[PDB]
Amino acid sequence: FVNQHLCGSHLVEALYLVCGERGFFYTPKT
Amino acid sequence: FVNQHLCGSHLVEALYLVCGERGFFYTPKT
Amino acid sequence: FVNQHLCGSHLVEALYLVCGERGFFYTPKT
Amino acid sequence: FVNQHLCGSHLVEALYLVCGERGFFYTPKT
Amino acid sequence: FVNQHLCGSHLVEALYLVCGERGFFYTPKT
Amino acid sequence: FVNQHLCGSHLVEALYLVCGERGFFYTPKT
Amino acid sequence: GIVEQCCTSICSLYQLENYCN
Amino acid sequence: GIVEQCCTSICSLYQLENYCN
Amino acid sequence: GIVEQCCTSICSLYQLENYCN
Amino acid sequence: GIVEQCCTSICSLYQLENYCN
Amino acid sequence: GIVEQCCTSICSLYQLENYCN
Amino acid sequence: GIVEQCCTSICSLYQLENYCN
Repeated sequence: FVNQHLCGSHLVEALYLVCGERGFFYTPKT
Repeated sequence: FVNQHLCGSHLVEALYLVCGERGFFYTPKT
Repeated sequence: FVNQHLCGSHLVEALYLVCGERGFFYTPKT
Repeated sequence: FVNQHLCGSHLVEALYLVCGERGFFYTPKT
Repeated sequence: FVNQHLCGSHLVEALYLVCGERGFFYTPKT
Repeated sequence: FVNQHLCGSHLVEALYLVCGERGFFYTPKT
Repeated sequence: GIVEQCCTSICSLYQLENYCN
Repeated sequence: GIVEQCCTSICSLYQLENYCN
Repeated sequence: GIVEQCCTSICSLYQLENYCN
Repeated sequence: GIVEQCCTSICSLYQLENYCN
Repeated sequence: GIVEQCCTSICSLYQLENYCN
Repeated sequence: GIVEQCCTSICSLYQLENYCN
């Protein structure tokens, strides 16, 4: 089941994959 | 062999793992 | 929690790991 | 360094991520 | 949803990442 | 390119996948 | 904002662009 | 067929062979 | 064909579509 | 012991040290 | 700056803190 | 012993059993 501490580690993979060479800011703390 | 396009996807995992709840900015474009 | 869109990404890893050099068809759309 | 036996496990993740709900055939044996 | 058979595969990544060069024993069978 | 610090994180996945419910000792320090 | 939004059932390709730099 | 079958609690090694080429 | 083509330095988004179903 | 303890909601950095060699 | 620095042979735990928010 | 042996080009299924508990 894990939690965001491990789920976000994979959301970023698709994030910069969609951005390509661009970058992004990841903040797991709403 | 892949490239940064796939290597960075895993550098971020340890990045926010060290930051814990904090966040970080990932820009694969020096 | 994510969904099949991310769960299948890891089911394939063990799939071709069991097939070895063989290949397989992955269709996430029953 | 690993080899295709581990590199392909991650190429598929982006493959069906681009296909979305569609599927694809992965054969690591040219 | 998967199960420990796939969840533990990622718990080990952070395990030896915290141990650094040290090692650890992983037994998914309480 | 990364190094063993990241390569071993994925060797363990197939390790306990082959062991099934059994366990194993991973020591990245020959 | 983004984690709880995409970690629930994956976001759309465009939704991820909103967090692009 | 295969995703909902293995993404629930992992399939057996032989069950994965059925989807092998 | 696809592995040696994308496992070298990643393929483009369209190149992956050629292997889509 | 360790899986059911960290696979539920991640363990703390020190808790992982207990399983270090 | 950070990718070419850690994607070569992994960075140290403190080096990653420099990129923390 | 095991890392430098399998992290070079993957080990065989039986070779991994030697490190099983």
